[PDB]
Amino acid sequence: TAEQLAQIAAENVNYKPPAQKSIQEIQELDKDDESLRKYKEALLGRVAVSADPNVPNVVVTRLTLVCSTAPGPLELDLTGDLESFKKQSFVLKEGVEYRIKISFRVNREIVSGMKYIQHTYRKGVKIDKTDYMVGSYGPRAEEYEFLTPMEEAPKGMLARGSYNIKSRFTDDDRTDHLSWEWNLTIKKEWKD
Amino acid sequence: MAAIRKKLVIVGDGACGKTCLLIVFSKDQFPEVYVPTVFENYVADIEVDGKQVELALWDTAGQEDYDRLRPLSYPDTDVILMCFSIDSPDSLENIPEKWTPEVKHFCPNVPIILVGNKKDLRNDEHTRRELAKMKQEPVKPEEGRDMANRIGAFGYMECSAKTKDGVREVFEMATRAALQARRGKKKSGC
Ligand SMILES: Nc1nc2c(ncn2[C@@H]2O[C@H](COP(=O)(O)OP(=O)(O)NP(=O)(O)O)[C@@H](O)[C@H]2O)c(=O)[nH]1
Ligand SMILES: *C/C=C(\C)CC/C=C(\C)CC/C=C(\C)CCC=C(C)C
Ligand SMILES: [Mg+2]
Repeated sequence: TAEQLAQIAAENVNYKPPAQKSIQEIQELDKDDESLRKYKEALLGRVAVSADPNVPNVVVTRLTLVCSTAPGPLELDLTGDLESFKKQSFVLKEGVEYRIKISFRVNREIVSGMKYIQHTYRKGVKIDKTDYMVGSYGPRAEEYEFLTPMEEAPKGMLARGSYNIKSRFTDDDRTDHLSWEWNLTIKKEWKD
Repeated sequence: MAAIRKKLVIVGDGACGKTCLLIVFSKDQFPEVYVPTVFENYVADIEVDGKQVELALWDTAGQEDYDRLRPLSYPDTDVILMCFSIDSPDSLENIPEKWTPEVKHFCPNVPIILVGNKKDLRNDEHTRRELAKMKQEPVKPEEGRDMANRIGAFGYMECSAKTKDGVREVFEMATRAALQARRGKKKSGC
């Protein structure tokens, strides 16, 4: 339908985030304890890093569809102009298994509880919320990969067509790292 | 020689025996003198259901001032050993207050196994009377059992690092649960 889009749509702790804390503040607690220093080094690790408040802490680079079948690789480059995703739509073949892979850089401090929330709409009716806990990471030069658990695209006569997506990243602090909309289209086959 | 490697992280209030369990699992000799706060991570070859399997083991700092540092090791994790001490009803109380919210938040569909540390203290007199000093008794196995049920763990295993009893068994359950693979994200969506 277009109406009963709202029935389909009807298919929808508390942890509390830590008091805020800086990496420098972290490195100074129990500075005496050699096992605890090493623990920090294993996680942070062997120092040294950037720190000028000016750069953002987290920068997300690409969101990529991993899926054996697929004939092209499918990617949103999120360094370029996010504005212009409103002007193109990606096909995803109905009924396929996929994972989503997110690359990002952490610069300066710990991201605590980074997640990716994704709202999916059709004919102005929100039909899915989804979020993947990407988790906690400390700053380093080399970027991070993160794969979501395996999922399958939907299928059937209804499921085929055009969806409107609002994605964002946030964390347990509510930092607004990134937001954008894009379009998706579900077809019998792949484009390429 | 080489093998599947599964990541295992161990959480729990402090004083619950996390570090000791790990030491004894590697070294085989319960600390004589000094206990480190955190044991360096390492890996253990372990053979379960006649399957060569490798287990990467991470000790953690359970104190609240590391509430932000600690979750750095959750990503990648295959299974979580959530610990309390049998000689501390206060630690068992903290399981659905602090630990499982944190773990179910940071590792959504990752299995958990409830680990009751220091069995040897259940029927140790000094212990029985120090708890009785504040109107408490040691934790009952049937109390731990339904905690496991309450938090939805893979199972409830209890042990004693000092006496070695049940330690071997603890990690085989962990492996068993790491080699398990069917979970999430419950049909959503759609
Ligand atoms: N009797 C007995 N004592 C134990 C056992 N395991 C640990 N302990 C003791 O209880 C104390 C807790 O030590 P520990 O193993 O460091 O636990 P922990 O959770 O790592 N503490 P922390 O968070 O500070 O690192 C130690 O002094 C140790 O001697 C056990 O099986 N039996
Ligand atoms: C019963 C539900 C119907 C008819 C439609 C539901 C279809 C959904 C929720 C598809 C949305 C999933 C997407 C956009 C995942 C793709 C993400 C990337 C390629 C990064
Ligand atoms: Mg410890």
